Amino acid sequence: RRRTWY
Amino acid sequence: SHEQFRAALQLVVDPGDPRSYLDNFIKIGEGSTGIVCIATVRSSGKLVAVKKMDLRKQQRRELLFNEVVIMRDYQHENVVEMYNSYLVGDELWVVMEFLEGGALTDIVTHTRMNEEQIAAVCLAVLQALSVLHAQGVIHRDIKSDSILLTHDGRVKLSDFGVCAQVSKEVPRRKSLVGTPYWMAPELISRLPYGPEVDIWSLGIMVIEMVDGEPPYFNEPPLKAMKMIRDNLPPRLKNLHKVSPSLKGFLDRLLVRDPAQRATAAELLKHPFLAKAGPPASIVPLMRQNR
Repeated sequence: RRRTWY
Repeated sequence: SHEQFRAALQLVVDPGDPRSYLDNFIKIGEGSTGIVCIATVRSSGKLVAVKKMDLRKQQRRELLFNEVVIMRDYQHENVVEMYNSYLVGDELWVVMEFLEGGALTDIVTHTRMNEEQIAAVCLAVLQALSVLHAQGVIHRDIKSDSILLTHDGRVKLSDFGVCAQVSKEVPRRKSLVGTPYWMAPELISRLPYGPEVDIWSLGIMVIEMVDGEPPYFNEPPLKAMKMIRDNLPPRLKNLHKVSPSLKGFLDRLLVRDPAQRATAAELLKHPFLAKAGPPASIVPLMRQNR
């Protein structure tokens, strides 16, 4: 998965 | 409280609504923060990009201010230029430079790059990073998706949505931020960290450029992070497919100890970057040319 975290 | 934050954003953004001068919004892209569209400037026929971010849909709403700080203060040849910011209903819109060559991701997943091309990209990214780091700005989300190209093969860093600043008074950051597979071990280990994390992330992007994927990409995100934190530096799938010069370069990037990892300014002097070709060498890799 190519999704960012905060 | 959403209304509270809209009001806050309004005092910081440009007045007005860009819809008054923009036609033909077409969605081209995505992220965690929101969507990216192409729009036509009515009077000129020129194309710009418009980043739209719904205020209600952010994990950390206060990070939307990053977009404005970078616009106001940190413009550079290898950094996507932002023109204006607006509050449009419940969304922040950033009107910015359109990079028509698309993202490095589409290249990485569809062709093989030679070392002249890899070095060109690394040098462009490192020129950006050394200037950003020298001013205390850490990107925190370096990966091929964050690297955009012009049609004539120029390479620009984008998506500063999760960036942060260090200084004498705030020497380190602590937030868990980024994309699992690209995250530095010290950041995953929840240690205080600085600009070094971008250097690790670039190393993972070198592996992307060689293998087409970051390490442990077939593992669940949470398992991948664990392996990044616990195990020795991740290796290339195909070590015979890199020159010793490229291997020497990557060895300076994928160092577990942040204090031993090379800095962006040091890396600009690495022999491997001597192989970097002109922007023109990147051009054939793009979808419209393959």
